[PDB]
Amino acid sequence: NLYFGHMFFLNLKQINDRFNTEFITKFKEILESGWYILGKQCEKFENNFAKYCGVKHCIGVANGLDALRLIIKAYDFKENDEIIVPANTYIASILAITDNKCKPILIEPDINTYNINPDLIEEKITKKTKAIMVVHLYGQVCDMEKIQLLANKYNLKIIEDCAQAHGAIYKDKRVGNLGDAAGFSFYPGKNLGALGDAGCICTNDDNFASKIRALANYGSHKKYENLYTGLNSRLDEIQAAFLDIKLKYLDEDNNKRKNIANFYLQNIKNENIILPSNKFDHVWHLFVVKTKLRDELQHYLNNHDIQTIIHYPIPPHKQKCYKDLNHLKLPITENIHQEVLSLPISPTMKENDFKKVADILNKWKV
Amino acid sequence: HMFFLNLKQINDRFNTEFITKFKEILESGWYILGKQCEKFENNFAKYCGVKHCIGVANGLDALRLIIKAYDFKENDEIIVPANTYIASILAITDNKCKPILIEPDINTYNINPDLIEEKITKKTKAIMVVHLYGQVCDMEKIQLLANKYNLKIIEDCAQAHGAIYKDKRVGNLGDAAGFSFYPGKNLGALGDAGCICTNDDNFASKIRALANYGSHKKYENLYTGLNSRLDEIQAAFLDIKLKYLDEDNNKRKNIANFYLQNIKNENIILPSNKFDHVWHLFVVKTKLRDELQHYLNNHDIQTIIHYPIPPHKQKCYKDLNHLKLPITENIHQEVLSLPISPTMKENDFKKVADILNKWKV
Ligand SMILES: Cc1ncc(COP(=O)(O)O)c(/C=N/[C@@H]2[C@@H](O)[C@@H](OP(=O)(O)OP(=O)(O)OC[C@H]3O[C@@H](n4cc(C)c(=O)[nH]c4=O)C[C@@H]3O)O[C@H](C)[C@H]2O)c1O
Ligand SMILES: Cc1ncc(COP(=O)(O)O)c(/C=N/[C@@H]2[C@@H](O)[C@@H](OP(=O)(O)OP(=O)(O)OC[C@H]3O[C@@H](n4cc(C)c(=O)[nH]c4=O)C[C@@H]3O)O[C@H](C)[C@H]2O)c1O
Ligand SMILES: [Cl-]
Ligand code: NA
Repeated sequence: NLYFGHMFFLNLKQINDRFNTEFITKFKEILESGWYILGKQCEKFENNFAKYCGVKHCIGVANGLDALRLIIKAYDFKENDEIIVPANTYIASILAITDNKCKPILIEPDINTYNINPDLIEEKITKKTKAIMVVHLYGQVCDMEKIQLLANKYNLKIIEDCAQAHGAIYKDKRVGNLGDAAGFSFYPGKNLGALGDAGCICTNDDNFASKIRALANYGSHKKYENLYTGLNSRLDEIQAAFLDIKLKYLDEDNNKRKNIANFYLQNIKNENIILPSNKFDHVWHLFVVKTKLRDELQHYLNNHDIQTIIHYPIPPHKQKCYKDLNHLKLPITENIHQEVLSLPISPTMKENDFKKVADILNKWKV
Repeated sequence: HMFFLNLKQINDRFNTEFITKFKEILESGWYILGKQCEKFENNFAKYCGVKHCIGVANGLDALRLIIKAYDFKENDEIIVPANTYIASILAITDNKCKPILIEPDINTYNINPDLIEEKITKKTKAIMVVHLYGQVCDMEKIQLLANKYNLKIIEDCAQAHGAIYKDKRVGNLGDAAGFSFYPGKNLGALGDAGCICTNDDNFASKIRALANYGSHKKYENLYTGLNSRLDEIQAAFLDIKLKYLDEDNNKRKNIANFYLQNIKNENIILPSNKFDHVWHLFVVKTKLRDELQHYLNNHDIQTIIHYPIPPHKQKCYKDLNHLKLPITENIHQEVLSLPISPTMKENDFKKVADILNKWKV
């Protein structure tokens, strides 16, 4: 104990320490190969992640923002084409739209799911709408049925932002296989997290998959040639290998998260706290509580040596980078942003720690 | 087979240190924007003689972010060499700027500075200089024009790590500079990697934000940015290798000298080094280029072309395909690169020179 009592929001050392021997073995394998980019590890991980999601194709890319940006670029929509998207998602969802010179059309979530309210989408469809981007926020899959029907009615693409929901299931399909194309983040904090920036795109469409590979490789499908004006967005061999190791435990890990979320849901009882009771399958990337006393709560937990993070306190429309959206009246989204706080959760989290989080919350008088 | 660029041989020198640092990073529990990135950035900045180094995700991203940060208007013009790698041009068009393509000097393979001014217009906002194949571009006139015309100078340093011009390094010859650390570059990562260098405090801070979703501070986005970061692991691997970069570049100098002193074949035009050349690519030029590549291949010598189709002739740039750039076009029809690397063995480079001398067409 001679190397150098605070409960960290997400202890990645502890999550990853289980795999250190394997990571090192695979690193040395890569060194032996002399190949660090677009190699056998990327191919292997792609194949395995496609199988996991139930899709035909997976393309490793540099991060989850790029994965969304690439999808939208591949569709080659006109300037100011409209993409419907939840108002309360992480900003990178919206950045991917505006970077492609599309107009985001911000929809309120359901207060009881934190995910886009499907019943509010149709009224905002216009002749410029080209896609709906669903986000499975915090880990909970969106109620996809009406959204799929609407996409079909209006000949819209469905783009899934799966950054927070790796392996969740709606009816008979995995997230990643509920629309036309899907972006994932494997940022280290995610349920399946790399040791660096990393992402993917999933799809069943052969042409789309091919076009994405070229677009993510300078626009080059063949050495020396550039069919498209592309970008550089690749998944390193090293990261692909690390992800493949962890992917073998991802269902087991997510079910362990479910066990801890269900402990919180059943054991936390405080009139000042609204618990995130799930309406659909939830893999609990984030365990988000809601209170009118949010900053007080975070200070209270900190005083009791529990670290928390807010996801999120400023919604995209109120950010300085989007002053042209600051006017929008989105009171549900705004309320959420004032009131949410995330509690520590992870698949390797200690019983004494989750028991403390619950007990400390129960004791909170505000 | 003799490989064009044997990266296993180059990187095997550092395996024990790479493994140590990887394990240190595991011990840290921090993989993004941590101590390794800071350390490498600080050392690379010192290496280039600049105030600020921002690790980013790759070379293309480096150039894209520099241009994004300047907030140019759609169709603003950026003067750039026509014969550079296509990613220099992709950075420009990604920002909805217009690449104004200038012929190189056949004696440097770099932008001909005497051909820049005639192409400057009210829309010109920048010159992108590229230090192609390892050789620094002649900046004197470029600096004068930038001053006269209120242009930014952006350096694409992806092929010329460490090259020197007068009292300065590439990276410190303009307003801001992009670097690739793709594994094949003179300083190569074990993955995709890049940086931006600059002396301007405000610009540097803006670039940091822009490469981090546009966020300077947790929770807040000042700008509509990208996610373009240099991983801790890659920063570590680069910082190990950086200590040997000048030495590695001198090793390439030695091989290039051997080629220059020993290849004697009337069918082959050899490269010169008017200004400092770190010899990322050793580029020969012949009317029988495909023939030569095939011949070398029959002799178990792998080569690559840099490059056979110029940016303006690419299908992605249809609207440029009509542009008449005969110097650039002729170069693309005639160049081939010979194997060169800091670790390349004597017997291997002697064979390349000998087989080239035997090419009797
Ligand atoms: C819906 C949606 N769409 C697109 C995206 C874009 O994907 P991306 O481009 O891959 O980021 C996201 C990203 N989403 C996340 C976003 O939710 C937010 O996550 P966060 O929990 O606030 O992030 P964090 O604080 O950096 O890390 C969480 C915890 O993990 C610990 N940690 C972290 C790191 C990096 C480490 O090395 N060591 C650690 O111990 C520290 C913290 O306790 O910001 C991230 C940078 C984004 O990737 C998204 O949610
Ligand atoms: C002027 C300028 N500006 C911007 C850029 C953009 O930088 P980037 O976004 O960081 O790529 C470049 C990149 N420029 C290079 C470009 O010159 C070209 O380089 P190349 O020599 O044709 O590339 P390569 O064939 O992939 O590798 C060279 C040799 O190295 C071996 N190798 C390679 C890898 C990756 C490996 O893992 N193991 C190996 O053994 C195989 C080959 O024999 O293509 C690259 C993808 C670009 O990064 C440029 O030159
Ligand atoms: Cl022969
Ligand atoms: Na990367």
